[PDB]
Amino acid sequence: DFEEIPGEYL
Amino acid sequence: IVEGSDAEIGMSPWQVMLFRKSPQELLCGASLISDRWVLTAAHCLLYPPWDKNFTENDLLVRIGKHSRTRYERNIEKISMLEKIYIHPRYNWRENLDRDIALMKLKKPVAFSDYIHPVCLPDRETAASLLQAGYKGRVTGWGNLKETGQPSVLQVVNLPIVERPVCKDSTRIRITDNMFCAGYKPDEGKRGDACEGDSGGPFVMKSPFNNRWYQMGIVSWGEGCDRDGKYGFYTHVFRLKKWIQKVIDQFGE
Amino acid sequence: TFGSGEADCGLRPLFEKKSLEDKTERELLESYIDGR
Ligand SMILES: CC1=C[C@@H](C(=O)NC[C@H]2CC[C@H](C(=N)N)CC2)n2c(=O)n(CC(c3ccccc3)c3ccccc3)c(=O)n2C1
Ligand code: NA
Repeated sequence: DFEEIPGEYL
Repeated sequence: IVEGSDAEIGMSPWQVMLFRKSPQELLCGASLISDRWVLTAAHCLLYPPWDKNFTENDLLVRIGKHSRTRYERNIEKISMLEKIYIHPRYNWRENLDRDIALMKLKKPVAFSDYIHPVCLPDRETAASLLQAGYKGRVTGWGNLKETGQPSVLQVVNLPIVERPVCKDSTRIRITDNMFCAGYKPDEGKRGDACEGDSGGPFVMKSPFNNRWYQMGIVSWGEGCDRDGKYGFYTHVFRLKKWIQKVIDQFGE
Repeated sequence: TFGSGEADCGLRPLFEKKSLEDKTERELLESYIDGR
């Protein structure tokens, strides 16, 4: 439901 | 937050989203007491009964946030937990006595219009403040109704309730490390924290130095906004000693 | 951090620091029986 986050974070 | 209001921009700068990487969902509220330390509810991290046991990996920390759902592109900053510290005598088996945990970010967070920490109380702050009747404020991205979801970070000011009331409201064994909050039904005013509110702060603004202090940590309760029912909060003051212990042990 | 926090602790850039009041602050102040 959550919008996607900068992969740099994962 | 049940029967609350949308936050204003910059209204709650210490607020944090406990974010689970995968799946990608908020796990709780939390607070920045420093540029390297976040304070949550021990139950946001460990809860055997429910097969909960977050390891640092499972988590990211989101600060600067207002909107629940969206990545707040140039406003928020996302951190990675470096270390987690659960209160050694946190009681998951019973009443969630000492529901408190610390998370030290993998790197210093930068202060801003949207990111700035809350004070932790001194013995005399707590004295003058945590008195039944005195209002405090809760925030979250949690359930809007016991049984929607907010688009924006939510706020609600609630009166601290006299100990006895706390006690005669439940069957659960309350401790000194606990305080409850809300209106009485007499009171005909509503508002509760709710699911996904755990870990957020119960802050009050000192009228002496007119600084904002985190009085409480959203813990537990029965239902959300139920008459003759109160929200229970960890007593920060009560755990402050535990708190400098770890920060001046392995901290910022 | 701790001991009544960090330092600039609890002064919000957007209210306190510019001396703007949020819409319900009053509420609280009026409960510690009215502020400073
Ligand atoms: C990890 C959990 C945390 C927490 C939670 O939902 N916390 C999130 C919410 C809870 C409701 C809130 C509220 N209305 N203010 C605020 C924040 N908690 C509870 O409150 N209960 C329900 C509760 C309860 C059970 C029987 C009678 C009264 C209340 C409870 C409290 C302490 C020990 C066990 C169960 C429970 O089973 N847990 C498990
Ligand atoms: Na109520």
